[PDB]
Amino acid sequence: TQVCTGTDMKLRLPASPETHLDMLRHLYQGCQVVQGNLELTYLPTNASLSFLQDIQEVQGYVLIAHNQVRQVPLQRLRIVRGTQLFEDNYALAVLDNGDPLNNTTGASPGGLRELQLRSLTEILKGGVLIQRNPQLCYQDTILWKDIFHKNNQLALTLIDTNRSRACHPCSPMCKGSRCWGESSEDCQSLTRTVCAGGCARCKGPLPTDCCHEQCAAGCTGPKHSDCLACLHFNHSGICELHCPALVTYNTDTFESMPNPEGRYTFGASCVTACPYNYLSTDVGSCTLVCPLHNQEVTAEDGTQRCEKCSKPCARVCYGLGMEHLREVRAVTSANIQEFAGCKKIFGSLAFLPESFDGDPASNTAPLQPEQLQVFETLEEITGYLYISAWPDSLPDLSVFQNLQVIRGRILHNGAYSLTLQGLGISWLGLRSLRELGSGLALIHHNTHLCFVHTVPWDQLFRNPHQALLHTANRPEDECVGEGLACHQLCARGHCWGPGPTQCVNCSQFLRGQECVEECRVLQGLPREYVNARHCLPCHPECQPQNGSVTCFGPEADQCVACAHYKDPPFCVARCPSGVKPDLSYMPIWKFPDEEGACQPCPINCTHSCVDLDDKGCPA
Amino acid sequence: EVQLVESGGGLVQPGGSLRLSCAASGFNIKDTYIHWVRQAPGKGLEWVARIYPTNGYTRYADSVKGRFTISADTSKNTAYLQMNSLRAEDTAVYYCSRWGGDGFYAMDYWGQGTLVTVSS
Amino acid sequence: EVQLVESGGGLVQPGGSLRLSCAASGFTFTDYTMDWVRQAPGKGLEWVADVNPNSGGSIYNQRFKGRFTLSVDRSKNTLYLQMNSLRAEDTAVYYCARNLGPSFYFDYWGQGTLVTVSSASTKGPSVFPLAPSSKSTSGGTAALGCLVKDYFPEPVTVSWNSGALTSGVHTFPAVLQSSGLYSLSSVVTVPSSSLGTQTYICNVNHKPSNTKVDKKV
Amino acid sequence: DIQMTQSPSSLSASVGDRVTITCKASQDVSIGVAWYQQKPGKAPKLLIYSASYRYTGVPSRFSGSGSGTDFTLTISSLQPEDFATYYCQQYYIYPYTFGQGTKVEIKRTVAAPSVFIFPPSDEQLKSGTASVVCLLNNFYPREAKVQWKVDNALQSGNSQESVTEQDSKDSTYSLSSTLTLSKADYEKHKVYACEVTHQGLSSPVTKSFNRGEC
Repeated sequence: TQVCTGTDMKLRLPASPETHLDMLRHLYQGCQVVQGNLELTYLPTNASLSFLQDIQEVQGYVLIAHNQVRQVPLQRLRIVRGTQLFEDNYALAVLDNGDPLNNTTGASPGGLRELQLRSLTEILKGGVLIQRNPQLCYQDTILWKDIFHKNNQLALTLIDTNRSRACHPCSPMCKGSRCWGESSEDCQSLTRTVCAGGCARCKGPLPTDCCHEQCAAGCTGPKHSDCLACLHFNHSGICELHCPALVTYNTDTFESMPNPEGRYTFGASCVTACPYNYLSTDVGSCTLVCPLHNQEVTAEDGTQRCEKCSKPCARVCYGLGMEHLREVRAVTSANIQEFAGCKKIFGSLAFLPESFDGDPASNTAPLQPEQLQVFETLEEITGYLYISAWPDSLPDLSVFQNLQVIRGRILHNGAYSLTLQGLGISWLGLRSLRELGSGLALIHHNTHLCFVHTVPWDQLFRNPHQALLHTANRPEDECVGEGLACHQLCARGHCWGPGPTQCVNCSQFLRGQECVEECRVLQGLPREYVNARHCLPCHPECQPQNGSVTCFGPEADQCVACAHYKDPPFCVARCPSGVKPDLSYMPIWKFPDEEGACQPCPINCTHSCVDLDDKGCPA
Repeated sequence: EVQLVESGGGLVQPGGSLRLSCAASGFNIKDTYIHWVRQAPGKGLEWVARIYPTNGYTRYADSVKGRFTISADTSKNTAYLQMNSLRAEDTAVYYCSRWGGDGFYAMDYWGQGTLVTVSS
Repeated sequence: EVQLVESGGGLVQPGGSLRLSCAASGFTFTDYTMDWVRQAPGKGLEWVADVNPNSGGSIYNQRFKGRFTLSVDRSKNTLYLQMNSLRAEDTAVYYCARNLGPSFYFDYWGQGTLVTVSSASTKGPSVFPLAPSSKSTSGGTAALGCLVKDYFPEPVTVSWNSGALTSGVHTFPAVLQSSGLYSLSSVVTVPSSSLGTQTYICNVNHKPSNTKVDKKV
Repeated sequence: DIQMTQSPSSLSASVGDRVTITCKASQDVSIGVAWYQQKPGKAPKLLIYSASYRYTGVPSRFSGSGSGTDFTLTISSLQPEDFATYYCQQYYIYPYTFGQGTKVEIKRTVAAPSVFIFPPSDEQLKSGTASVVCLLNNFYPREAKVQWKVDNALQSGNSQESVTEQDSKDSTYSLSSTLTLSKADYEKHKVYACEVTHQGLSSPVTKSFNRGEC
């Protein structure tokens, strides 16, 4: 997609600094609009970041921190909106880039030399921050009050100039010292200090060089169509103040007709539907969680809806990071009770060391592995799953065997939907898992963990931008040294662990949750019928024949005959005498025929027929 | 007597769907199959489907095999026929009935019925 | 607890106009329709309008067809309402709210703010020391007071003996009386021999005309 | 519009009481009614929706019922914080509408209207704007008539009246009644009077003063 998520990493070090560079090479690959923050952190001088060239707009802020790159490939960035801000104050932050005076000689030790943000035309909220970048030139010769939006001049700025090197002047082809950088490509744009009076925007000094009111990042022609980025919405190349309404009204009655020319609101845009993992809402918002008194429903096209509870809504179970558990860092002895029998979770799940070695001063108990059984009902998670400790008695993640999907609408550090770190364990066992709705999956420092290369990660994602990220685990050469793999019946060798209960799809048949070579149609005593590759008993009257069987479906009339007696149509080991009525007629003393038919008696009581022609009905 | 009540019969397009509904009275569905049956108007009968509401087992006739599905709410004393891929060969007066105790597969309790029609 | 905060209340002359503001606290302004509802002195509630936070598209009561204007400031969790040219028919305390009618019925609310109209200019109080007649003094505890009268607009402030006389003191809500101006009384209950010796003092300020007032009774 | 009236407009209950209020429509609002409280000088809040469903964060004591045109609130046991105004609202027919309001009043024993009368001051004896006053304190319940008389007629419309709203430590009332006249009315009559038609003493505790003998 041309739209991607931003991140939330704000001067935390990477959970794997080694595989951090390639995480960004997936997440931002050819992205044009960032739904979040653009963070560039701890990136070394060798970093081929050229895939960032396509970013046109950021809805959050930009943070470029602690990097040893000489330059940043961001020359296409038109504008930043500041829907979030760094320290609630800043929309562009440049921190601590180069080296902090280590014991290291290298003549180009990184640090950003220049601005080179050659497109940046507007900032709609928040200030600018630059600190401890001793390599940086030209940040001081900028008219930042052209770029700060005229109608929201929250123009705080804190810029460092403590250089440890010289700066020569920018190319004299510029109209004075107004530059991004050193070359004749690198002149600063002006769009507000070359304009006057009613011209809130222009491309030049004339009244014809002015731009339309909806146009933030400048214009080419004078019309609302002619514009390089727009202040409120883009709809189909029209710069609209609002998205078009989804309803038409009577104007007096306010009786309502749906409008097919309506759109939903999503980021900087108006769209006719919400993208795959989001929620559609009655008022036309595309969201992550439903509004209060709206439920997330299983809408027909899979594109979920938030529609209205005409009774009080069902008490769905919150995960960590939502309502009841927003601030709550961990599953513990106290909140594990709140998941008992829950099948969809509204939030995330997290296992830290402190989840299991629970603190007696913050008076919680250490966690028993048996308390984890409360999750075995779980079908779906709206947030993420994070694991950084596990009990040494569990070689696997068995309590999640029934989990189909993790959405990642909430993400760990804004980026990750599944984390499995430092756990030691040998396999995963997640047999039902078939979807990762958004965000990356991280699996690192796991001592014995085999078979992670056998999972068809292809089938779980819904964009070309997500990957599995792995390092410091078990060698897969030492997994063939263990002599084990996925089982013979695992389709293309795809599994979650060792044996017939672990395959992602089965080559032959399913006996309950066992993938098997064949089923007991002929080959044994407990006979099993086939139901579209599943295998099941009847009620036990498919009596073993030498080449056939006796009741196919568990409505016991269906393979060929009966084993001992018939009560038409069904089959039994004895004609029965029930002592509960509903209506005042029990099965009256059903005598066997010679072909075993269980026939009722010909007089109501008193006179004859008790199977032995005796006395066993009352009166 | 013990008795039922049919509902949800009506007029439909061919190829379309209709959901019939049948509630139970004088008993509560646990020793139970619930059936659907239909009459060619003032002529022959045809049996359509059964459900056992106490475990969800279902069976069908060769005319509605792979077209229709029978279903129930075993708490709300009610069973349903989900008819789909409808035909002119479905214009009939529909009826619902019971069995209970398998040695008595004879249909004693029923409701008032409802018409079903399929047309342009 | 979760709640709204209103501003822009005041008074004008007949045919004049004013505007209100409402800011949301404890919840996201972005996900619910927002409302105005008012109490016209001595009644319950009248609905004024609904407005959506996503585009400012809004539905007023027919009492304001072509009269009132709604707007939203989704940049700062806030909304605004413009008023039209009353001769006091639309006099009320106006409250903000947000919606839960799948339709219009409101679950979270604000403290409200005043809009009232009179032809009056700003005026400081006419004053009267509310003695009992000597034909109405008690063989025990009597009452006295001070009337603060024919002033405009609100607020007045009233106290007794520099604020030290709290023992048996009372003050009532103001009446917008038949001259188009405001009045209230403050009163105190005391043993009659102390009233004839330690004769108690009322001490006042009207903030709009800035006039301070004093009296004893 | 559907007019969503309340009743009865004043009713006295104590802390601990089961309490009831009713609500009535001008038209069907069958599952289309909600219920409210508003405390003295505070924001309103929602209590109940679709006649009967209590809302989020609403206290342990609140309930509702009714349908068609006729609706009910009930408080299972009353708190010190319920001495307030109450409403119901409709949400079927535009424009949307409440009613005239109703108070749950604080219940305690009847109390004696302790009453005083002001001949218009020794500084009005100069200034000539005869602003006359009559004063009650210590009375209960809230329900009364006060009004003005001159010689033996009644006078109004140049009159205005105001009261306390209540401290739950006792909650007996004060009232002032005011009458605006001139010095050219002061010489027009002989007697001026104030009617104290309230329950808290076993007679209407009527007050007076003079043109002459004040």
